[PDB]
Amino acid sequence: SEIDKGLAKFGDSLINFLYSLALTEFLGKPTGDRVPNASLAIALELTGLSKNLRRVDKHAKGDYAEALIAKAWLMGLISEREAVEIIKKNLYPEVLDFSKKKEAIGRALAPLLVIISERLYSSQV
Amino acid sequence: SEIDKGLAKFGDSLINFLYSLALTEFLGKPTGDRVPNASLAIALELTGLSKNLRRVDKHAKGDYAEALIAKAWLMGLISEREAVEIIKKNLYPEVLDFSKKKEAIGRALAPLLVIISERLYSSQV
Repeated sequence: SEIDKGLAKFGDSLINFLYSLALTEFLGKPTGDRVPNASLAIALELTGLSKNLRRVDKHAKGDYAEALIAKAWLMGLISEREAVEIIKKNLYPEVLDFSKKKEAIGRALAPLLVIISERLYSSQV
Repeated sequence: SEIDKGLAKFGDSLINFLYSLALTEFLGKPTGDRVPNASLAIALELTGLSKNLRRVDKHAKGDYAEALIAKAWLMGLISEREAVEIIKKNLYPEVLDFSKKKEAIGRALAPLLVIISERLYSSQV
């Protein structure tokens, strides 16, 4: 596996905070909503990043995305405010729709993963 | 003393992030966890703040504690850094034990609730 369990756990707490802060500003009122695992997987596949995953990790696409986010943040490659703005600019009214929330959140996270993956690669000397 | 669920949900995301940052430094490696509702309720009663609400508002003790943290952070009464330090100073290994984590996490958050509560009164009154 290429997934560090610790990184994924840290990433889970981080992305939920970032998403809830983006949702709070988007709606103009304090709120929160747990990021579904399926939304993270949907984002990883939309960006094409899931094509680099080994078989052993195919059922853990969400954990992979979480660890990616955690790694970028711990290295100082992306700030809280910048992540929030990226998410917010892609949020839609479907965010308040249980029937379409999984897809909607995944769509809003896809651009964040692209930016994060690009910065990690560009950090290498 | 009001218990707005929206504010509680935001607080849940915020406290999970702050707690995961503290746990990460306490363990010396990237990790995370989610604060159980029961731990927040225990913290509230340990501080004795659970005296404010009613006997019927007992099922909302955890949510009330969360909402308080969110209110303080949103108002700018406490920073991420300071909240993380308060938590870490009160973390113990029992936090890693699944059979004792419930009470252990409540013990670590009690001091934070005390400070926040004092700042919410010493300012907003």
